[PDB]
Amino acid sequence: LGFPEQSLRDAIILDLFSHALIFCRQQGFSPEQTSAACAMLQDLHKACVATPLGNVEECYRYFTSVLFCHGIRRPPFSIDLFKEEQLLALADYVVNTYFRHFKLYKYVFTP
Amino acid sequence: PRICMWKYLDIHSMHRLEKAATVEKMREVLAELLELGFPEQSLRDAIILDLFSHALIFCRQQGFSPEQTSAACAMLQDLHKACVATPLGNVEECYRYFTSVLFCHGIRRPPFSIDLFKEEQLLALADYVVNTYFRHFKLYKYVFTP
Amino acid sequence: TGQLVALDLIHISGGKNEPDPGELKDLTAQYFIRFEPENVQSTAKKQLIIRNATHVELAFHWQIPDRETAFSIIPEKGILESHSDQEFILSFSPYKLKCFHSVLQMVLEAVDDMIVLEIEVKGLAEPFQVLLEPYALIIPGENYIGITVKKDFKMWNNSKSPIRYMWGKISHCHIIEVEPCTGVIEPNEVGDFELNLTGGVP
Amino acid sequence: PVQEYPGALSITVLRPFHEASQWIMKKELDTIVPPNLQSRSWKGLSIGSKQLTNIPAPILEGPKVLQMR
Repeated sequence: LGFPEQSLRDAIILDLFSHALIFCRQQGFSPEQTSAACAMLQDLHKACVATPLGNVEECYRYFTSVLFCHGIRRPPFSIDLFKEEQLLALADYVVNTYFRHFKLYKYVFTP
Repeated sequence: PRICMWKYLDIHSMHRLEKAATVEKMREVLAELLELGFPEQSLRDAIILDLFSHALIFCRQQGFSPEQTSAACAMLQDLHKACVATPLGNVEECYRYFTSVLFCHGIRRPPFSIDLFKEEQLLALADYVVNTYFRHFKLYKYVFTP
Repeated sequence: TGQLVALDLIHISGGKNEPDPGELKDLTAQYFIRFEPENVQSTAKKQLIIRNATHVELAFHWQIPDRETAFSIIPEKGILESHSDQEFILSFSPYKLKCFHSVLQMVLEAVDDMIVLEIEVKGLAEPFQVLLEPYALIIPGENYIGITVKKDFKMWNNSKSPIRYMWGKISHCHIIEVEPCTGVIEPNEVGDFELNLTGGVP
Repeated sequence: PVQEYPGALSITVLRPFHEASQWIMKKELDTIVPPNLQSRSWKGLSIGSKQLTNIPAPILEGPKVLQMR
């Protein structure tokens, strides 16, 4: 990303990933589960900003599918990386701004 | 920093919101009260309506007294206006501004304040507040600031 | 005669590695040394074998500098001999509960024809395998005020973890004490603790 | 034996319990995954008195609630 002062979109993305790093720094995801959920947030950001039309439900289902791909043990398509308390918590994540702030990010990152 | 009770929503509008037990009807009532247009024509009004609606939903989830309802709604509206009053980055000034505004409601000394509230609920807010919006401050900044 | 360097390696289980490395250095199929439950003191001991086919008097560079703390390689120095079997001892001592991973790069500078060889090492640490017997101790009978009663209970750590530990009691009147307050178990060592109850409340 | 009462004997019973709702069920199979595909770390419908062969409950090594009497 460029400097946050020159582009507000990069500032928003950097704030999102900064609150990504600062939060998960306790209860504990290993760096593996870490990069997992981290790419989860990035990938659903890209999927939500892929079209200017509203796609809240479709992106929700996509996130939950990839969630159970990271919560269920079935190689080479899913890995038992997160725990059940953790996986319900991950479900709790993307629900609980990226589909209500979905309009904010939609206004910002849809040309 | 003043008492924001029955400032934007009175007892009648709150009772209307209370009779609306469902999310959608309550969203409709809030849109009617806030004089906001249809969410499908402007994204700013939709964002404001969603914010207030979910706010009322979780406030349902915990449970308190009505004067608290109006105080919290009016304080939310005032601090949103303060955050969007200027385009420059103004996180800490709104931070300290409403820090001062708390004491005008959390500690009993009239007429500048009144003891409507409890310490646990306060700290709950300190919590939820510094958790969300000043993290998402740029999101509302990009939308509601020139 | 002119000679090249070919990576001929053997696992602890005797599994050979493909000549002219095609499976040994494939990004998808980088050999992944994952470990079974390993504790924090007895390192994950695995043996890898490296085969030589030349008499060249040359050195080697093990890059990851050498790894400290969580990984130990034996030996760390010495120029091998022609047709000699260079065994490498891999020791993995995790420092936390989270599963650790390390990447080992064997730099070879005899010359796609041939490139540096990469090792993936991963090992998991059990959080705690400490078991108490009995997990609940009760003093049957009526103890008068100023009367103390002590009972012995046995704790074992069925793991390779001589981790130091502390014993904290939730007692508002210093009724119940335990000795020793602090102790150091040994791997798979079982320890006897004495709990003393000096209560007098009705 | 009671350290103070002569001849009296106090009897104590310990029993693990459920940390949560007793009505929360547990499936017959904890996992349905092939015993090898896991990543390693009838008699008739006799509604009569068929003995419920209580498999000796897995020894709860430090269960979180012990019921006491």
